[PDB]
Amino acid sequence: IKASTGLTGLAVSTNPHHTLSALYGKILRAVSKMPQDASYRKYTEQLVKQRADSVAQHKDITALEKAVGCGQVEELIVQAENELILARKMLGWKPWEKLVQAAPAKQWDWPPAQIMEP
Amino acid sequence: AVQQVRPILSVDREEARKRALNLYKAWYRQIPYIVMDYDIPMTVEQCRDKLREEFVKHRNVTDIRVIDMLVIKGQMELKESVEIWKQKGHIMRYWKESQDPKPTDFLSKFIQGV
Amino acid sequence: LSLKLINERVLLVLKLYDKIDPSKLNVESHFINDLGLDSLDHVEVIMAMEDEFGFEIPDSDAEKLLKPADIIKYVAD
Amino acid sequence: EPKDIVEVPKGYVYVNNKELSMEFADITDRAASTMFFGELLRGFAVTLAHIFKEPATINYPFEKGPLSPRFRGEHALRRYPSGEERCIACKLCEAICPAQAITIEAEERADGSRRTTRYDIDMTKCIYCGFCQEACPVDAIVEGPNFEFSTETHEELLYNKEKLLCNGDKWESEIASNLQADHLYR
Amino acid sequence: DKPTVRQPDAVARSHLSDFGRYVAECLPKYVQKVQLTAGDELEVLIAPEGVVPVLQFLKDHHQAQFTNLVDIAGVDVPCRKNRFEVVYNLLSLRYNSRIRVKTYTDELTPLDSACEVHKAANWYEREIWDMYGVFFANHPDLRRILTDYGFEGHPQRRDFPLSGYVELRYDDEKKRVVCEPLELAQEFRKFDLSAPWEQFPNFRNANPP
Ligand code: SF4
Ligand code: SF4
Repeated sequence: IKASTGLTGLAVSTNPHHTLSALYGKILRAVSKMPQDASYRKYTEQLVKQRADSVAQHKDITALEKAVGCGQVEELIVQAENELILARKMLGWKPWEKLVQAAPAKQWDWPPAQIMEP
Repeated sequence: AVQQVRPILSVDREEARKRALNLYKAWYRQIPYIVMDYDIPMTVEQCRDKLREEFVKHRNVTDIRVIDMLVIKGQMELKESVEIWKQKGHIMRYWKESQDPKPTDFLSKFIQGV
Repeated sequence: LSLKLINERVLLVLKLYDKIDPSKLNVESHFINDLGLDSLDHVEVIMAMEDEFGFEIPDSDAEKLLKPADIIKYVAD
Repeated sequence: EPKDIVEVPKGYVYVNNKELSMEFADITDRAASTMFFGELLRGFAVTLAHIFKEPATINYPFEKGPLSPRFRGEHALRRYPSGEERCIACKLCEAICPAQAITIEAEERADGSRRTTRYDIDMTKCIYCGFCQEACPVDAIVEGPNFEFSTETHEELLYNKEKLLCNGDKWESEIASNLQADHLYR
Repeated sequence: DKPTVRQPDAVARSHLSDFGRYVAECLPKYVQKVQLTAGDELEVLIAPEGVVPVLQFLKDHHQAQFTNLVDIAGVDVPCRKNRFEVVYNLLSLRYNSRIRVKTYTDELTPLDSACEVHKAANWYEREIWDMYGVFFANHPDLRRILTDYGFEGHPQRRDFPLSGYVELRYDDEKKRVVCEPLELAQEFRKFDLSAPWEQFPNFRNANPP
């Protein structure tokens, strides 16, 4: 077993597969509640399922690390947890809807303060 | 000529007064402490008098939002005087005692230059 | 109860107050317009009561009170 | 050497991966170090030793220096080899001066030549950046090498053209040397 | 064959470009526009309400994972009805890329706070509040940072004189330092450095209404 995570605070965590699996399940359900025509949904399943499908083939934690890339398991679980909070907040945010506000004319125009031909 | 816009704190003019008068409470209650803490000439009655005039400084504020900000400034300055971050110079600033009231009637202006 | 104490203390505030008209200073004297005191005067007056009674009053009391009798009601409270 | 504690790839060096051994010779070493302050003794003897190095204090103002030919110090308005003022009031020096410490007013001398009347520098606003001399098209103004120009009164620092010309006259030889050193190189 | 002219990282332009469309189609309600500035950085123009959702989306989602919030740069531009613009320039260590989020607001309406998203921002909101007066809603403590105590006005605005309105000295009558109306030994001499000849045609009609 690796002695240290190389980072302060980030401690070595056992049963990573169980934790990663459990995290992937919850986020999948969290996106399950989403509407079926949300781009955020469309991609999270394929990404998460790709991860949650890679979780199994590599019993060795180091083997899984290489297979999944993207960093070490210790951070990787945190990545998953972050996204759990994202989905719960995302459902609460309803960002799949259309534009709340149209920018006023000449808002995002650079350079500023130049007369124009109508 | 109305606009349907976000709030800041106060949703109605009466809430605005409620907030504005809350500030007036903190400032009135604070004055004695500053008279003690800050070794400056000013006395309680004068400090109280200035506090009155300095609210009167802007009586005809109308917008709910503008009056909200004025209170936001006051709550800040309250805390800066409540705790002693400020300095005797900073607190006296409200009196402007370095410059004599400049001439105002036309001749005194005329005879003293633009 | 203690209605002498409440009335006595309440009266002495406005009795011994600047910015005020002694006559017409009824217990039914509306601070705002009957008494001619500004709202700011009104705020400082209720505070002087918080001085003479050492009592934490809510801001909602401000409108719920109008008259020295009103604060007498809130003082014997 | 003790083994590491985190395996390191290249492009990095962990400065604490070395393990604190538990071998008896290793613990007794550390214990003896604490019981008799060996590490302090090493540092102690270092400072004793380093008395025996000669101090590097320059005996100022007798001994002094070194500087380099590009040193940016007192300002000076140079003059041609004939003695004529080099400045022509092109006013670039003012236009570039980051601190806006330069003020110029020029007219025609009776000969009809384009020359300054007032030429002022405030060395309480100048930053001795040297943008003025890098810009001047005739090397009229230069950051002369003098740097001991210290005054008891603030007013004495605001140089006008008369003061600047005097410095140019005073320092002309040295300024000539530097420019001969750097003109083809600057 | 132009050694003077640099050549950007094209593949970096590729990734940022496709990723930018990803963000636009994942946050439809908020992202108003996504553009790729020629300096290879990526800008994300949002409406004022989506500030936190965009930041929260970025820091959290796998593909973004933009954890560090470098700064909150404030920009002032009169002639834009709600002028005060804000810039949230973020970094992503996981993918080694930078992103910029931008929003607008006027001198009156408040603005969302990033204190609840990145703890790093806390001081920055205090800084913009001091320097422009852009309020921040839900900010824990909006105390001024830089300007001195009892300073009136927010100097970084472009409708504020460079030298300020007042300046300090010391009184002997009062053994104290007093602020006085401005008085300058030499009035700051501007220079009118305006180009008469348009030196850039490419930006002339491009970006028109
Ligand atoms: S740049 Fe040189 S020549 Fe031009 S005004 Fe300045 S000192 Fe004179
Ligand atoms: S050295 Fe720099 S700051 Fe000083 S006068 Fe020359 S250009 Fe101005």
